[PDB]
Amino acid sequence: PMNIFEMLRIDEGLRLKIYKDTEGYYTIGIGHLLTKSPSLNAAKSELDKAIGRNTNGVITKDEAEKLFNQDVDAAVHGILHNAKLKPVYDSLDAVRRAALINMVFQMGETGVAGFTNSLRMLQQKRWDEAAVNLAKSRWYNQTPNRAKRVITTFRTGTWDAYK
Amino acid sequence: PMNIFEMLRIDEGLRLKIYKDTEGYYTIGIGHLLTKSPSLNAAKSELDKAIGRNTNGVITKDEAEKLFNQDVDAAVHGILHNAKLKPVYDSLDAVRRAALINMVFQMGETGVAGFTNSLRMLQQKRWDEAAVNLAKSRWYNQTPNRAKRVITTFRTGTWDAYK
Amino acid sequence: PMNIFEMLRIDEGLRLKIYKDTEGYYTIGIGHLLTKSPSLNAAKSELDKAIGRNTNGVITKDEAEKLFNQDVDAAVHGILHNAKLKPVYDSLDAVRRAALINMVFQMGETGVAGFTNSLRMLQQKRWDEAAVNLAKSRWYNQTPNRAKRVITTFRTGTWDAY
Amino acid sequence: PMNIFEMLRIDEGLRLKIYKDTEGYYTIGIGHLLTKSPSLNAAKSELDKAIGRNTNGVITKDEAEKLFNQDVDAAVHGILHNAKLKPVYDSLDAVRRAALINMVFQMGETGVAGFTNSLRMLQQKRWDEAAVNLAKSRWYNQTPNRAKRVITTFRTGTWDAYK
Amino acid sequence: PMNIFEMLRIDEGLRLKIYKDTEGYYTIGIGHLLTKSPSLNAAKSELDKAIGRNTNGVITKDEAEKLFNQDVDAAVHGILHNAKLKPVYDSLDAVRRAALINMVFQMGETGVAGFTNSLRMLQQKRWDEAAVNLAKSRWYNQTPNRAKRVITTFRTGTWDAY
Amino acid sequence: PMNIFEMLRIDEGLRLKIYKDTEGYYTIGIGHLLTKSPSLNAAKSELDKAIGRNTNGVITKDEAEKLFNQDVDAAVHGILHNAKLKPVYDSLDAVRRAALINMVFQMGETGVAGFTNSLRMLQQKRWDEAAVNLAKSRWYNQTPNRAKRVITTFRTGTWDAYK
Ligand SMILES: [Cl-]
Ligand SMILES: [Zn+2]
Ligand SMILES: [Zn+2]
Ligand SMILES: [Zn+2]
Repeated sequence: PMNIFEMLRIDEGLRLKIYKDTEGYYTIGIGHLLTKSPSLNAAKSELDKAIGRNTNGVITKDEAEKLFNQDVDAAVHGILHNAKLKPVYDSLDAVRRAALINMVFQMGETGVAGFTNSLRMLQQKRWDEAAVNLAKSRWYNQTPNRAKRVITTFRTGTWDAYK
Repeated sequence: PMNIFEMLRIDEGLRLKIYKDTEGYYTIGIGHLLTKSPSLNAAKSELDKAIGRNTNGVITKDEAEKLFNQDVDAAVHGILHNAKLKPVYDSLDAVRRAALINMVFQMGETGVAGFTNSLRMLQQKRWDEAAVNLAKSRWYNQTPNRAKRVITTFRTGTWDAYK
Repeated sequence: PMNIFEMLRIDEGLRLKIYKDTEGYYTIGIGHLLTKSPSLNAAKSELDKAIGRNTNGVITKDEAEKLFNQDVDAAVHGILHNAKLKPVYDSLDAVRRAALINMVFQMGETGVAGFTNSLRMLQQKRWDEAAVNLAKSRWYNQTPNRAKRVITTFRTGTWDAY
Repeated sequence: PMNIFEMLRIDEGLRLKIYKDTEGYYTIGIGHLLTKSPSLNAAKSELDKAIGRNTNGVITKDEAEKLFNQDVDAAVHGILHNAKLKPVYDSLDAVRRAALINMVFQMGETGVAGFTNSLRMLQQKRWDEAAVNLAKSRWYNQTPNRAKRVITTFRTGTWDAYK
Repeated sequence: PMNIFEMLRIDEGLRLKIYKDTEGYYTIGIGHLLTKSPSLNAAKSELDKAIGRNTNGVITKDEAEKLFNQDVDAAVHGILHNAKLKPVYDSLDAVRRAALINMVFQMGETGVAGFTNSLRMLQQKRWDEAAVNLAKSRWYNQTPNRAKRVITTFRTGTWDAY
Repeated sequence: PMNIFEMLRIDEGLRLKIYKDTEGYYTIGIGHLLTKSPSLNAAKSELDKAIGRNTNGVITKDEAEKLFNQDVDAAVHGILHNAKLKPVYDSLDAVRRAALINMVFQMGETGVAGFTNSLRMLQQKRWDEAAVNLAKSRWYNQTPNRAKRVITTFRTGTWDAYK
């Protein structure tokens, strides 16, 4: 069973207690940034707001999935209302469409929409060129392994980089 | 490999040329309505518009999927901007969120929002109850089998009713 | 005095207490759906929310018109933001415009927008053709008597059918 | 046959060729303001833009009704997206809801939304006090005759001031 | 230090307690109309709602700026979602953009968009003709002094009038 | 004469011909990103589309300003339609509000909404604390000099950092 949840869960990891991410930012669940501010207290304050209860830095399985969903919806929404993204998104198959959401989920709609070239190659279904072009990005550099898997997906149209 | 496409492919079928649906309405692709008007001519016009070329009632696989993606985006956009529907949707797991999308794709966001008790039940994770409450709708009557599979999906949160 | 209220009042009926509609769905006022769920308790819940008091399934005249207005506003709003509908709507006379609102009130914007052909005929003012075309739909089948009247209004642009 | 059209037609009048209104502003059809600028050539430019053809300052009946409708839609749109107006609008009867529209048609949503007290009284069906309170506005002063009729409509709930 | 606040502060004045404006309308802060209704009690209502506390018709500086900012946001939003205005607004320099905002803050987006010619002349940077043309309006007539300064901002592109 | 324009012009620079920005991304005007794609041809493509003419990688003063205006409006739009940001934005004075827009123009609304603590401190007018707090972010790190001036503005409520 593979989807955007199972995909991202292993790209962003799933944690049930507040942790500092690659950039020391307070995070929880599946790559959910709580706050940029270096205050554990502010993180719990934000998390309490997000979950709607006194969590004291610890949430449940179902709660992190709920947070993940809110994030994903924001990403899908980002795609559906960016004129550079939607048309590309609409031309992809289910499996590849998830690799686009994964990108947007990671770096925001504006970030992903900047890949002017890769985006056209993808729309024209020229995967191999799209793979090497994306491999030439700051994205690929700051997070090589994840980018590999996403790019592999784009190139194969299968879940092989995750199975 | 399961997802909303493979799911809806077997609930709406996949057709490469215009046919009349269960209600004599000109359709193509994956349950894509072209027009309520009883004129094969107006249907090709709509289809010509949608695909962006002279199709003469015949389309390709990619074109059908592209058309499907546009319909799904409309269904997800229906769920996200529906106060009644988003909270429920966000509380569901991957597989079970597919079931909800399926329901909207079939009957529109308003229709689905109409299931007051069933929605709350799902949001509280009382699957069994939701199943029996959903099996009591005009929806279940008019399309018993489809609802069975979708309800089986809500109840087990798995792709069993399709795989 | 004829208008969309009096028009829809007699196409959808006006009932001061909850009732199961043509499809076993709990309803009140002027064809106002409360809930698809088979539980009169849920119906009274939604109704309490909407009306803003403890109704126990019974509302007043004014309360039903308030519930009617909210529904209509949603039909008009659905037309005014439907790229296919608004141009047609804007090309109709006061009376015939209501007949369009009527249809949307009955099946929604995406429903009415489906009648591609008839729509263009109406905006072109070829009434009689629009009549026969609409008379060939699942809409005309499921609810013959009403469609007849609505279509009649499109054809004559008057309140004769009512 | 009475409605918002026939009502505004006799308060705003119906003209087939550009005319200066009460304030020396270029107008046409049913109170359709074309421009504030004192340029007949500027007026004819907007009209050519609005009608979609070379009108040379002259339109048809249907072209004025189409223009009228778009102005009505703008007013109804104004009401339904005004937190202060929609709840009062929803509380009126078909006939009185027309009166409200007439006001918004004449002075916009912000103008009408200003009559704080008269609006409450209307939402509380205290018609006769709303009449006197509206009879005390700059609106009633600048345009006495029209206000009377509209205010009469608000007070009786009938088309008497126009029948 | 010049900007839209310092500008509008001196065109609409800043008051910390309800006052009747030029047309006898209850107002506060920076030209913030409270109610057209002739009731001091109705105005204290709106204000209390606007600020979120029992003000009894008296607010603070910060409460008048907060109320000013929301007024300015509504103006900028009106401009950014009006097809006639945004292209003109996006063609102006920082200073001349304040002047447009001002106008919309005073008379709303509809009123400002009614200046067909003066709007095109602005987009075309033909300032002087925009000046003489805006001076012929009811706007200028009803509020001469404020109009002078604003138009002057359109003609020089500097804060000289302020 | 100071304002968001004169402020951002000296932070983002003003160039009339496409250049690679700090990260090797094709840019023009005032920090306007054309494309993440490593293609000068792609950059000229986007540029042609935005400006709407045959630019060959060169624009006028006015075209830059127009471009800048659009970017600023997007940033302000972002703030205004963000529940975390608008209420803080509405609490600031004209001078400090420009600093917020500056941050949003640089890193987008989401990134700026991330500073949970700093934001609230600005809403409570504890400028000095917001200053130190903000100087502890990745933002201050990657772009020290710019952050200095923007944070100075937040602290003094004056244009001193730019005069
Ligand atoms: Cl079935
Ligand atoms: Zn949306
Ligand atoms: Zn709307
Ligand atoms: Zn907006």
